[PDB]
Amino acid sequence: QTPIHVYSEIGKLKKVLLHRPGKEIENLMPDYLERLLFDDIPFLEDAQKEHDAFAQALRDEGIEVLYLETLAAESLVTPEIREAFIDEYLSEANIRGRATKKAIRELLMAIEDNQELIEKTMAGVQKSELPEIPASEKGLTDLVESNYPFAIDPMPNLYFTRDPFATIGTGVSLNHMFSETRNRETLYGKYIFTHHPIYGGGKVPMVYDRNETTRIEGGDELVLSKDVLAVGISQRTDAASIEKLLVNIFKQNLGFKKVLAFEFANNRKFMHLDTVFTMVDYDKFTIHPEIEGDLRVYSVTYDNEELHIVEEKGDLAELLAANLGVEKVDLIRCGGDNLVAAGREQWNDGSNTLTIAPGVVVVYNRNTITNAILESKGLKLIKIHGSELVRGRGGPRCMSMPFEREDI
Amino acid sequence: QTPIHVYSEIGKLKKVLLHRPGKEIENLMPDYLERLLFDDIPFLEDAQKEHDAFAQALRDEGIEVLYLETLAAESLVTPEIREAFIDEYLSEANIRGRATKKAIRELLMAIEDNQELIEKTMAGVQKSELPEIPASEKGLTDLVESNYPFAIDPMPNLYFTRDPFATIGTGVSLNHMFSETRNRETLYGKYIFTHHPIYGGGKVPMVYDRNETTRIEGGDELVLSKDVLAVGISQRTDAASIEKLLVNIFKQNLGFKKVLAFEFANNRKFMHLDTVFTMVDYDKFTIHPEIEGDLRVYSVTYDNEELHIVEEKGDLAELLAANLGVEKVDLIRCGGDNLVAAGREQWNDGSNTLTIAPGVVVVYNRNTITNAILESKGLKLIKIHGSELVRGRGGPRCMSMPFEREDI
Repeated sequence: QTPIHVYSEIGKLKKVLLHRPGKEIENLMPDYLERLLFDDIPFLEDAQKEHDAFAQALRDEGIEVLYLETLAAESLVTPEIREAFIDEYLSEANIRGRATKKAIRELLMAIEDNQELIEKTMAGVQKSELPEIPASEKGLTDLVESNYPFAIDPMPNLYFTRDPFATIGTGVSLNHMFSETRNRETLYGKYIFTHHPIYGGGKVPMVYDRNETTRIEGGDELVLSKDVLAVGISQRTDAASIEKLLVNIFKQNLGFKKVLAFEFANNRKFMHLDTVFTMVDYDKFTIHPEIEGDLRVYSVTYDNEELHIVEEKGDLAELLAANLGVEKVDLIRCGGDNLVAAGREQWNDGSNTLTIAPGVVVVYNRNTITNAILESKGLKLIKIHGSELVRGRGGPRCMSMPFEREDI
Repeated sequence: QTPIHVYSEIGKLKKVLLHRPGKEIENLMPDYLERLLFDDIPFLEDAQKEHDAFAQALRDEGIEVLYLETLAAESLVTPEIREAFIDEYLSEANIRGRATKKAIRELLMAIEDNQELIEKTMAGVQKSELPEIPASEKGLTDLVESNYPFAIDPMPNLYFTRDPFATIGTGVSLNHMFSETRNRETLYGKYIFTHHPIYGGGKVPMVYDRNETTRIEGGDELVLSKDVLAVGISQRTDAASIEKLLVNIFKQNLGFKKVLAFEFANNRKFMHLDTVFTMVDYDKFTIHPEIEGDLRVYSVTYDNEELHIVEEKGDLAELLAANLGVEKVDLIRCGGDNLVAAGREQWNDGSNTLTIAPGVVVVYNRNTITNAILESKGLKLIKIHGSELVRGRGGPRCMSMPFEREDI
């Protein structure tokens, strides 16, 4: 056995990693929304009830729900590792002024409970929380006073555990995010996969590093089968990251023979591959209709220790069927045939469906048309309320990171 | 003795005008959240449950709940008035192509139920809903094909019945909206106040008309008392419309002696007077903190049929107390002492509270700090769920238009 075991997107989910929204959602302000990747300001209490209901809906299906804050807290195994974490967090926090960085270090060092400490680093720090620094103690950047209310920004997207790191076979892809707001989130994965008693100490092989120059995000990484991976060349994932990931996979002999690289890097509208394409059964996929036209797929293999590329110019459904070993693949249209319904539901992550078993999917109640089509195809739905959670522009698959899945 | 009787913002509410969200909310698409006026795409079914719960919470307080779509349907008293409505709606619908205008006229003429017809005009028309026009029947704009999915754009702000027309005394201010697209919404008020058996036939005097040149919006119209009106000079209401309004009031002898004009036209952040200032009791007002500094108040009277303006340079609370005939006025700040909460709650319409009786207010459950301040001041709160409705960036006062309030 191994702590990580993910060889599909549809295998019966046994362990999943989530993040319960904390004060990072409360520290959202209207003027700073576009950058912190938020569409609206959620109501924390209702967002927490919705996220608890989602985690409970997973537990009701026999899934072990793991929390990012808990795993990160369990990684600060020594006072030295706890101090190393505080200092690494502060160096990446983009603090303006030496005296402000010093005051925050004192504040964090005073938090006795490890999970309480982790949660505070996730929430950020308001300037109002800090004592008044006397002029004599002030440095140059301390003297430049601004109306900006945060000393350390929150990381509100943390409840979207899909992107900072993705599980591949027995390994993890510790990602280098597009936005430097979201690349701060990869600090929790770093401490878990190096110092956690179960997930650290080299027990989990790394197929990507956060230190790496080129960008990659978990939403582009799809584990279709034990032999095939799907990865999108998008606005958030550089093509160079995909080759470095492939070379590392065949290096750590994970067992994946081929990689289907989905080129749509020119399509700014759709951030990740999973926002327009997910696997819901052995021979079924939810797809966004618009992406069919400007899509280029490549078969990337690692033979004679060198990488070989073949552009697959044929039909997508036929290509997926040949690669999965099934007779025919059904590409189910998000939002049906109606353009308006498709646009509306795509925006609400209608194509980003979490599959907890073959043909068993977790969906938002608001995606009525897509849900009705999935049901008509013989799929089983677990509908959840996501009115507050969808404000972060992500669905159930975005809010989750499988740690263990039954083999197919 | 008159169908409209509104001489305060706090008098016991007896009749209110609402609009239940319809298919206009379903006809929202991500790429055009710009050429319309929305922050997010709501889930219509949940939006409708939330509104119904809001309307029922009002009925439970002995308020008669009137609907815009019903009143507009009841105004199509003759086949001639029904046809005049269809043709006026089409002339303002900005239809691209003569043949498309003709096809939509046939479509609407086929809807036999008047409310079903009204609701369809509110929803707009998708191009997919229209039959294929043969090339021979097509004109030039018909031939220029675009990817744009609507033949007639929805009116998604219709559930915010506060702005297109405001009730003043026994009269109505049928407004001219700042944007010509939002101004399509004032067509329903026009048919109501001219042809409705109760509200038409000149039974409701007009203190403003939609065919007026300068712009004014309901959110900038406050009926403080039977003698005093508060009107805002904002980004949405031209100062010239206020003079036109005042002259029409004093002419139609509506009884209002003074108008307190609030200058903040330079403040680009706050759209109307009501988003930063509302009356919640005889001597209490909910206010946004930021607005006190850059605020200029003017006393506008019409003595000897010639407008007289006096700038009020004194304290706002003292000024409001002298004008209302109370000893002292309490200006309750939205979102309290914490900057983050104040920003968050102002955004969720925390300063714009519906008062259904003196000291009895209807609020969103999400505005925790404002609600706690109101409660601590001895006010009775009726809390509603507005997770879907607040996506339109408006609160309970924004979604309501009083038709009758008891005298103070």
